[PDB]
Amino acid sequence: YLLMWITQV
Amino acid sequence: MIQRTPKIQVYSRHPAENGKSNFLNCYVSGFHPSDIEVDLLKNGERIEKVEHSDLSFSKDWSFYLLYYTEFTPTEKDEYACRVNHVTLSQPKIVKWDRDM
Amino acid sequence: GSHSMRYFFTSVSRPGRGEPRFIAVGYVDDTQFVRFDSDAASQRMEPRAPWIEQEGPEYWDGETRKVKAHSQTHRVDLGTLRGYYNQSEAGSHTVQRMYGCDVGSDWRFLRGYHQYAYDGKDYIALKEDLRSWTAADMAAQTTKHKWEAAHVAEQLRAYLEGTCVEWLRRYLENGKETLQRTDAPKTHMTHHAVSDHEATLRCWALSFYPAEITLTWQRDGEDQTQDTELVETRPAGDGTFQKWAAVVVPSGQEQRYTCHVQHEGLPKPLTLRWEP
Ligand SMILES: [Cl-]
Ligand SMILES: [Cl-]
Repeated sequence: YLLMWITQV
Repeated sequence: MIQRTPKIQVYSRHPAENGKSNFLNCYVSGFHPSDIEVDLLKNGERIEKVEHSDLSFSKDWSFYLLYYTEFTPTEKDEYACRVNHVTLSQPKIVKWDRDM
Repeated sequence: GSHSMRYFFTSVSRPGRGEPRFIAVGYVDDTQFVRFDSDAASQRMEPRAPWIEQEGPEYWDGETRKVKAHSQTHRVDLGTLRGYYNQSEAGSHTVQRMYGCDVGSDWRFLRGYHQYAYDGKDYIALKEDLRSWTAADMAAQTTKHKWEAAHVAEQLRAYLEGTCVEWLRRYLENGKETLQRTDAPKTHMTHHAVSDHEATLRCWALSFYPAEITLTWQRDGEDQTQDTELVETRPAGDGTFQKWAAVVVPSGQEQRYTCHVQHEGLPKPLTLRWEP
């Protein structure tokens, strides 16, 4: 179940 | 930009038996970058409808892929795996050894 | 045993060729269960394990959207990373990312991780405590400082302890038939005369799951990791794994050597002796 989001590097 | 040369193992899914349907495997691993040409050869000729795994990597970030095709080994047909990669000066050809 | 869930992400920039290549693969233990490839035609997260096909439309729409937000962030990062390192905006680069959770025998959160690499080298990684980061260089530090200010590890930690662990367990119950199985290795040995004074013994392990296995050789009962050849464990392609260990021996001493197979699916370690 993926992350609802990932924060840009 | 690390660059790792791909290891290559060529094998069948099940133990080889002549005239029984099986799957030919090329397993290329330990490489980087991910761009890599892999063809399975029957008597030198590229097999056309060859499927392969999704790209994935290991603890050290190096890439791996499983190429595979359905096939019937007979005692006359010689099979091999041809890999080309930016680390390789020239295509590497690994022959299939069944009865190892 | 303890179980794990893991997602792998690779995005490769392709200047001149077109928009970056994005690939995602989802694992529970050693079984793949989903995937997404930007170059594929579905544009969906796709099931690659029977047990995940159970899941309803609410699920696939959810996963599909999230993997695309994942892809889009990487679209941006390729740009930002290139900028950080002042790199000729014309060259193919690679970002890889892997994250996930482990649980114990009790199926309770055990471990959490999140790892990020740029061009094959470590970039940034959540540390074992799930509160702070290890940054590999000055670029990574910039990301660290940014991520620290905005309390990112906190959000991640929430997920790795919570959702990750909860859905892992969901996948294990639902996929109980297969994920929780062990396929004991099918073993046999082969003999190969190489000279008049030298023969190659090979120990074979096929059809076993999970990939974790140990094959070692022993002369008269004493280990010989010094003189053998292990091959990297490899996929059969049908969900199972294979491996062989080889040792070259003097003619007439084959009976002294034994292969010792150890695998979660076996009751007690297998000894295979050269009994005539
Ligand atoms: Cl054929
Ligand atoms: Cl491709």
